[PDB]
Order: sequence, then structure tokens, then C-alpha cells
Amino acid sequence: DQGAQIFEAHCAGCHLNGGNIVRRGKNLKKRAMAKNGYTSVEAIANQVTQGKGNMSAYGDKLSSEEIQAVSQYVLQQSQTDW
Ligand code: HEC
Ligand SMILES: [Cl-]
Ligand SMILES: [Cl-]
Ligand SMILES: [Cl-]
Ligand SMILES: [Cl-]
Ligand code: NA
Ligand code: NA
Ligand code: NA
Repeated sequence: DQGAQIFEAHCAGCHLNGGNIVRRGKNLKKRAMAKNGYTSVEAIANQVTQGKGNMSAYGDKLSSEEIQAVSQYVLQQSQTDW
């Protein structure tokens, strides 16, 4: 539940319903996530913490516990397709 709330507050601006309005080829749905190896909590949490390209780093914005919770939410949603 907390993971979904964090996602709504911090991630849905760019990734609503698992999309990516900024970088077409890097969404949160099964195909792109599997291709890029975002298939574990740790893989996702590392990317969220440090940022990448035009995506900001969240390591100074969200706590480690919040990053874990949102990463689990994204993993579950991706694996089951949003
Ligand atoms: C727009 C300002 C964004 C917000 C808010 C968040 N993300 Fe993002 N994300 C964004 C871009 C431009 C990209 C591509 C970065 C690149 O590699 O060039 C991404 C990518 C991801 C990914 C990887 C998806 C994939 O490879 O298919 C993940 C797992 C991801 N973003 C997660 C995520 C979370 C959990 C966010 C809130 C804390 C979040 N993003 C915010 C743009 C934006
Ligand atoms: Cl981009
Ligand atoms: Cl990537
Ligand atoms: Cl990373
Ligand atoms: Cl940043
Ligand atoms: Na909410
Ligand atoms: Na674009
Ligand atoms: Na801070």
C-alpha cells in the first residue's frame, strides 16, 4: 500500500499506468523491464536511488525504506503488466 502511495506522489508524473511519457523505450511494463533487467527489487531500487539520464536521483529525496517499498510495487506491477 505504501509503495503505491509513494509511486502516486513521486513517479506517476512520468510513469502513470506504467508508461514513460519522456523516454518512449524505457517504461515500467513487462517487455522493457525484462529487456533491461529490472526484474528484482534491488535492480529497481539501485536505479531509483541514483537516477539515470533525464530521470532524477531519489536517494536524497526518499528514504531507503520508501525506495524499497516503491521498488517492490513497481516490480509486482511490471511482472503482472499494470
Ligand atoms: C520524469 C521526470 C520521471 C519521473 C518522475 C520518474 N522517472 Fe523513472 N524514468 C524516467 C526516464 C526519462 C527514464 C529513462 C532513463 C534512461 O535510462 O535514460 C526512466 C526510467 C525508469 C526505470 C527503468 C525502465 C526501463 O528500463 O524500462 C525505472 C525502473 C523507473 N524509471 C522507475 C521510477 C520510479 C520508481 C520513480 C519514482 C520514484 C520514477 N521512475 C520517477 C523519467 C522519470
Ligand atoms: Cl530521456
Ligand atoms: Cl537502463
Ligand atoms: Cl543502477
Ligand atoms: Cl538528479
Ligand atoms: Na495517494
Ligand atoms: Na520522448
Ligand atoms: Na534531502
